[PDB]
Amino acid sequence: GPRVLVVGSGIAGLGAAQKLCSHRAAPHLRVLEATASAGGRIRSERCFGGVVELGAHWIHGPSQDNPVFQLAAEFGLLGEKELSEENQLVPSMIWSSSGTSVSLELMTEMARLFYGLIERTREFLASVGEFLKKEISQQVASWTEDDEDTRKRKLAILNTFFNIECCVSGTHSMDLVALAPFGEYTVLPGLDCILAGGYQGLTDRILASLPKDTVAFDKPVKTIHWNGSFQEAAFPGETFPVLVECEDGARLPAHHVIVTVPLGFLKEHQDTFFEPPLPAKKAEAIKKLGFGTNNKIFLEFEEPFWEPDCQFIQVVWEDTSPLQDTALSLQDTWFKKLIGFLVQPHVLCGFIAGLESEFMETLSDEEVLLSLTQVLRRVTGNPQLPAAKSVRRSQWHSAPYTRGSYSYVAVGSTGDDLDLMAQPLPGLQVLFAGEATHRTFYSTTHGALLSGWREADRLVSLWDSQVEQ
Ligand SMILES: Cc1cc2nc3c(=O)[nH]c(=O)nc-3n(C[C@H](O)[C@H](O)[C@H](O)COP(=O)(O)OP(=O)(O)OC[C@H]3O[C@@H](n4cnc5c(N)ncnc54)[C@H](O)[C@@H]3O)c2cc1C
Repeated sequence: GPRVLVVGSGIAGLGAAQKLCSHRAAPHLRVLEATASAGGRIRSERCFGGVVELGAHWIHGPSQDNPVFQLAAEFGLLGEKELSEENQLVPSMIWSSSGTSVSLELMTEMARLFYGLIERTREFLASVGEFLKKEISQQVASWTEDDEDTRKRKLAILNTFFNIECCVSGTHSMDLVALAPFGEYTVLPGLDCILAGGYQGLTDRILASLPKDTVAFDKPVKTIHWNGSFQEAAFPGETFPVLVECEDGARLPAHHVIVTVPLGFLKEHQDTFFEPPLPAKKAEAIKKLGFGTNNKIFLEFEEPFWEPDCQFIQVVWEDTSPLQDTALSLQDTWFKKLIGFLVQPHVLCGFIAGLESEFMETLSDEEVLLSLTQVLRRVTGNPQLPAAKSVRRSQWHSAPYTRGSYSYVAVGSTGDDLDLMAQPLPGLQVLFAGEATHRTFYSTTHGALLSGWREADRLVSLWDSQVEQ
């Protein structure tokens, strides 16, 4: 059969390999993975006696049209609530940096203002951030009754919603997120849920369905040589259009290479990763699209200091405002970008996106644990709060084979750029899959899976056309 090489063993590469290998007239296929394990940005680990997810956490929109929801149900990875029709159809403590609780009514008021504005942006099919700020500023000019203290509290609360949105988009700033394309991203119905035993159970299940020795780990690709006529070392010295050159020196001829490497990797290395250089159209989509950093900081405590019914500890930074912030501006300290902490169902998980998140990665584990212990002592107004016992944090920007968390349609790029990312090279010598190749489900596990299946289907159609001719 034809020789296929899949670069990367995340859910896109695994989905492509599974669909191709399950074909009754299967090709000779190898998956080349840079790291020691499969799953890529789905990365579940044994930590603090439990399971922590360093990458993907939720099935976003766990309903009928979500293929990740469908697989997780087929595989027995979901609990009873997650499987329910009620769930498919669809608890915080808010702390100010002054060590006082924030009014629930005020929080609701600002959430309605902020998310109503988000809903408006999703209908314009410059930046999301600029639109929100212009509308918020207009509303501020109508806050006649409020004393300067109330207006200050309202802007501070709004700043945390902007930081939460930075986590959602995987951007440093909403001012970097293109306005017109924003609404193309599709939200499927359902109350987002976890896979209790680990999201990695999903990719381990797909991986195990592949023929033995399909995936080679610790086998990073250095350069894909395409548009050539390359002899294989053995008889009958057949010519192949592609030669995959591995970092370890391996010379692998192939008829088709499915590239599923992250956009951050392509941004750093597209100039050396492809020989000849990618066509300009594709090179420019790689450059123009966004690829931001979002990290998780897990903190273990000997005893919980939060209420047992508490699921998220939201932080509001006093005297902060989104109206002062610009696309490339930084917060006063890296930790002011942190939105708060999800209580693991005694573990907390802090979320932080952007340049402050990349800066966090440069700090030692010790600095992060100590700094966040002081932040927690500050925001809960408790100087005797015991320090966290342990820390485990993701470092997505630093990861040489990822270089960030996920794609977004940045100012300067459109949904057409996600289509350019998916466009194959001539003769289907090189195909592209991955979350940054899906126009409406980019930045998700389901987008990545669907893109893998799309490339498997494109190849099967070519092979079927060779038989007919
Ligand atoms: C912090 C974080 C939170 C997220 N939260 C969610 C969430 O809750 N829900 C959700 O649906 N999505 C979420 N996502 C997004 C989701 O994880 C991804 O969109 C999806 O997993 C990407 O799959 P992929 O196959 O496209 O890429 P990857 O999973 O990154 O797979 C690409 C593979 O390519 C390999 N590789 C790279 N370079 C080379 C090379 N030169 N040679 C060989 N192999 C190479 C990598 O090691 C990797 O295994 C999150 C991601 C992160 C990081």
